[PDB]
Amino acid sequence: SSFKAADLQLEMTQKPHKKPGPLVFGKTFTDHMLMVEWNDKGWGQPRIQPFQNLTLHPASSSLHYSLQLFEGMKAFKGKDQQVRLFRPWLNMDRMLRSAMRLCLPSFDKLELLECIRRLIEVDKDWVPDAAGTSLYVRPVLIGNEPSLGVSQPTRALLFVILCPVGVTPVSLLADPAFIRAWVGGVGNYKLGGNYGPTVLVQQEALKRGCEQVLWLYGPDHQLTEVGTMNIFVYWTHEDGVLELVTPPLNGVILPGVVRQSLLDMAQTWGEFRVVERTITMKQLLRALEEGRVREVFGSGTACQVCPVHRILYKDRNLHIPTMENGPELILRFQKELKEIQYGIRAHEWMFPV
Amino acid sequence: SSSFKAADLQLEMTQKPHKKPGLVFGKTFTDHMLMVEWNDKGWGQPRIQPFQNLTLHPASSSLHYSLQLFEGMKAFKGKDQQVRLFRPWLNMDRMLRSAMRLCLPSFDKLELLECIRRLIEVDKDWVPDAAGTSLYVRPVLIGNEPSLGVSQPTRALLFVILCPVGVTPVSLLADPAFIRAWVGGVGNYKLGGNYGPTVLVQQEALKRGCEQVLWLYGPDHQLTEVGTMNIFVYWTHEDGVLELVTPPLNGVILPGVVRQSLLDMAQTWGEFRVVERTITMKQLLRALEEGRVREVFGSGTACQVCPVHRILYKDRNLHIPTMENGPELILRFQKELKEIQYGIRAHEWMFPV
Ligand SMILES: CCCc1cc(=O)n2nc(CC(=O)N3CCCC3)c(C#N)c2[nH]1
Ligand SMILES: CCCc1cc(=O)n2nc(CC(=O)N3CCCC3)c(C#N)c2[nH]1
Ligand SMILES: *Cc1c(COP(=O)(O)O)cnc(C)c1O
Ligand SMILES: *Cc1c(COP(=O)(O)O)cnc(C)c1O
Ligand SMILES: [Cl-]
Ligand SMILES: [Cl-]
Repeated sequence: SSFKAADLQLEMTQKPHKKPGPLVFGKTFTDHMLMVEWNDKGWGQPRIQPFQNLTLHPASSSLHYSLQLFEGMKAFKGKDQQVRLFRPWLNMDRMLRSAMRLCLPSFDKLELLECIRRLIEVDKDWVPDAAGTSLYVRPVLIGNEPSLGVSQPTRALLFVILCPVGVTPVSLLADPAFIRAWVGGVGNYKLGGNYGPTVLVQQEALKRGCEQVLWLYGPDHQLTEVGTMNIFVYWTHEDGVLELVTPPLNGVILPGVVRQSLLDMAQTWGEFRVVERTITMKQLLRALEEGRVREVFGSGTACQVCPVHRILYKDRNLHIPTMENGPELILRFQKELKEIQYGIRAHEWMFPV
Repeated sequence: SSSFKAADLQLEMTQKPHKKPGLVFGKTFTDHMLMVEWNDKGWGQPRIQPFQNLTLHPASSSLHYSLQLFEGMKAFKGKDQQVRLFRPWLNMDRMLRSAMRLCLPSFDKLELLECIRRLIEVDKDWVPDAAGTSLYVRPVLIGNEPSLGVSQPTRALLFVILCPVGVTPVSLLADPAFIRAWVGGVGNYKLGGNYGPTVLVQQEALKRGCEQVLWLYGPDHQLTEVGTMNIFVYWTHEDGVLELVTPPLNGVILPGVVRQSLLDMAQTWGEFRVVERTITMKQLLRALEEGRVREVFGSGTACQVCPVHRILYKDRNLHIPTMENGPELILRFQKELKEIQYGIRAHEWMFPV
């Protein structure tokens, strides 16, 4: 059925690495990792063990047929020195959905969260407490069948590694030639296979003077995501109503935890209309011409909320007036999230470690 | 950047040769493997070494962001005990295109072929010679950056493993809800990410009483591929002309080596029209009602040519009269391929080891 946190085997490191004294995202790892193997017998006992290489059979289905998925969440240390995870239950939910989509074994969501709690507790001294710092948690589940048949694996590995990590607007390339995901595809799951093919496109954005990719979809050039983040637009819509809009969860949008949190927050304030609806380049162009756009930004765990100041759409260089509008909404979201995350105000959304 | 060279080959023979079999596809492996490492210093020296595990950093981009691609080709041992590869240059061409698509390092196609030649030569005794047997050759290129940033890797591994391997018609489920690939995507490259998402779809086909998936595309329900195989239809077309048709390479089709060979053979014969044209379910239904369909089949390395006798579409079973028609074209294809592959007829398609 599932591994249990009660059965956790703890193996402390004998070679602790020197902590940092900048923090480049996703390149510095803590002393320990979580590791749980699965096979015909079911799940093994979970272990917190020293950070170490994986040993994999050359035919492992994780490396041939991309039987792999991952999560990303953050732990924050408040002034009171208490470390708390941001809405981890949602990541656990999402990870399990990913596993079912790739025919990888299910596990108990609260059991994995506790194992992750235990892991972070072990490496708690790696959690930085400087302003705007955090610990990035990366769970991974891979198939590990030593067979070249494309099939449901009979073996799997679940592991978790940790990274300590340390508002500048960005430019985006919007070219309809590039496609991240399609309806009937798997772009709405956090699977490794969705990321590899984007590397070349990101290089092309850099080649054309932009920092990231604005992923367009469909004949009407829907704005779906920005880089690895969900996209939000704050504008006065064609009906004259002030609203926050983000694309709906219709197959091509990854259901971000930050995304859902911004919707929940804005919805709760009740000061302007908050909707999930498709957004087209055509609508954006008109809105920019009519001075109705206030702010455009991306949302996601690693970078949180990221303002957009420019979109290159074919040869048209479009100025996005996010920064000339405060950015009032971005700043308000960042302020409220910081209060919740760093335990300034106690909250339902934080899970203490 | 410059390639590894077959001249620089380091050989390390095994100490404990494993027992040969007296075979389920892709489960049994040979004694050696090829391994080449790439980094900021370029390609290292290729080496044939004993079959062994891969040791990878747990942040390896091969496991998080699917920086992985593979190839598949067969070696055949004729009665003269001579071993030959089938059109290996085409696999090398396709591997380099896949590599470029994932921003993985370029290499010299002739140099890699020579390394694989040397590898099979070292393991020549694993190549079985019984009727309908072959050695499956699985090259793989993976990213190996120990970083959670989605980026072009600065490290990579190319390895090759070998497997000895050993007309029954199949039924297909044709459900448009499942989409294998999209125009503008990566369905036309042999990347791991294209295969994982199909596992569940195949389970659903089995649940609905079908053996494999017929992958449909577009609002007009184009037949693109069958399972992991290209699709062919032999019929009298709407203009009353007998033809063999397969979908064109428009982006959603993997350019199969077997596919191209069947086109080449049928063109060489000059007995009927050979065309690359899209094929819709609407055309198939009409042709089936008018009795114009002779044979429907898949092509691919592992299974060669596979007849189809039934398709489940919109909850109704369509009988496909392939076996009723001989299947003459399928049998002729299989015989000519066999004669070429096992050396009965000399042919420039075969590459001696
Ligand atoms: C996939 C989850 C981890 C992760 C990897 C990675 O490379 N990035 N890169 C970004 C930045 C991004 O997508 N941007 C910056 C400006 C707008 C788009 C993020 C995030 N967040 C991220 N996450
Ligand atoms: C990915 C290349 C290796 C490979 C793996 C695998 O699982 N299969 N399965 C098939 C059979 C298939 O796709 N069928 C059988 C009936 C019609 C479709 C093949 C092949 N060829 C293959 N290859
Ligand atoms: C991870 C991710 C997001 C944002 O997800 P969060 O759960 O908010 O971090 C958005 N789009 C893509 C493609 C992603 O991989
Ligand atoms: C491997 C493959 C084929 C067939 O390719 P061959 O080179 O003929 O073996 C067809 N379709 C898909 C999706 C494949 O992966
Ligand atoms: Cl929550
Ligand atoms: Cl050839």
